[PDB]
Amino acid sequence: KVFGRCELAAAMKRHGLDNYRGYSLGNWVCAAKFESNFNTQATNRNTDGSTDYGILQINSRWWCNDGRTPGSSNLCNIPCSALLSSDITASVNCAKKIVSDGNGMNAWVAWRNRCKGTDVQAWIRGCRA
Repeated sequence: KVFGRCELAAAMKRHGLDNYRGYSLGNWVCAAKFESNFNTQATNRNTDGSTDYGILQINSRWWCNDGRTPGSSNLCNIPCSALLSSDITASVNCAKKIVSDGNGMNAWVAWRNRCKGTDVQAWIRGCRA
């Protein structure tokens, strides 16, 4: 599924991301835009052999099991394929574990490079609300 900007903001809010660990909703919407262009089916393979999955590009080195990343953990206790669902529950639950790991949203490279320090409230502007 390809979310609309406000549709995703609403789904994230419902799932408890607004101000989670102090990150306002616009941060999460900005991170999803630049990691996946709001597409739940996005995948990208990394040079180390791990793959990133879903709307928040969650990595198989640490967080999910895809059966093809030998050095790896599955800290979210889920198949990586679950992160590709039209239902973002699995992604959000895993993202909450990631953001609590010590580096905050810096875990997401696109957030650090494209959202951090910018006017992120613009991402929820106009949404109901």
